[PDB]
Amino acid sequence: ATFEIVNRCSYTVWAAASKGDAALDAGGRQLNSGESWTINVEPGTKGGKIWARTDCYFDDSGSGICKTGDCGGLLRCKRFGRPPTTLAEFSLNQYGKDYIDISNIKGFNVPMDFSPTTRGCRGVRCAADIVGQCPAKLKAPGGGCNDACTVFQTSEYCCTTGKCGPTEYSRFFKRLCPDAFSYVLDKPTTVTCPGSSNYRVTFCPTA
Repeated sequence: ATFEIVNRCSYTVWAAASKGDAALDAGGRQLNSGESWTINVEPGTKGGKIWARTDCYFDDSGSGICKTGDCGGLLRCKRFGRPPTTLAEFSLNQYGKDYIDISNIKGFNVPMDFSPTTRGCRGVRCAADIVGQCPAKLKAPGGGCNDACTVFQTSEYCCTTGKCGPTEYSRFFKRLCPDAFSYVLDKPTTVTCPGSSNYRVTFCPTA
């Protein structure tokens, strides 16, 4: 499947794409404002994620650091990134269907739209000013708004027992972005698309 990743933010982001144990395509790339990066993702990919990283410094060899979303210091992400990261998540060709969602479960750093470019389903978006409005205890100094599990490491926020409810913190993400997951057991905002759809991820869609 084809993903076009578009940086509509006025600032540079470093896009990342991974399925947790492997890069998707090149795994990451700098996107200046307006730049678009087209990647190919193998059919059947389960548990892929795309995210933006902010304020990265890399050297010749692709090693460095980002203030949000860093994936072990690599330009080309092999693993997932450090919160806070707004997440585009997808599982492709699962019994004939693609499944996509946006998640604030690992916090929020950049606004995002995640839409099909082919027919038969709708897109989802989380484009509210979650960083500006972020509760004081969840603000990340690097930028971004952490989720409560990252910050506090409790069974309730991390849903470690498989039982947990919404919290003051999850409701904040949910109030600003109803179409994104706000905690592990949120009512699913997953969208079902035809198998083998293609997609566009736009950072800062309303910029």
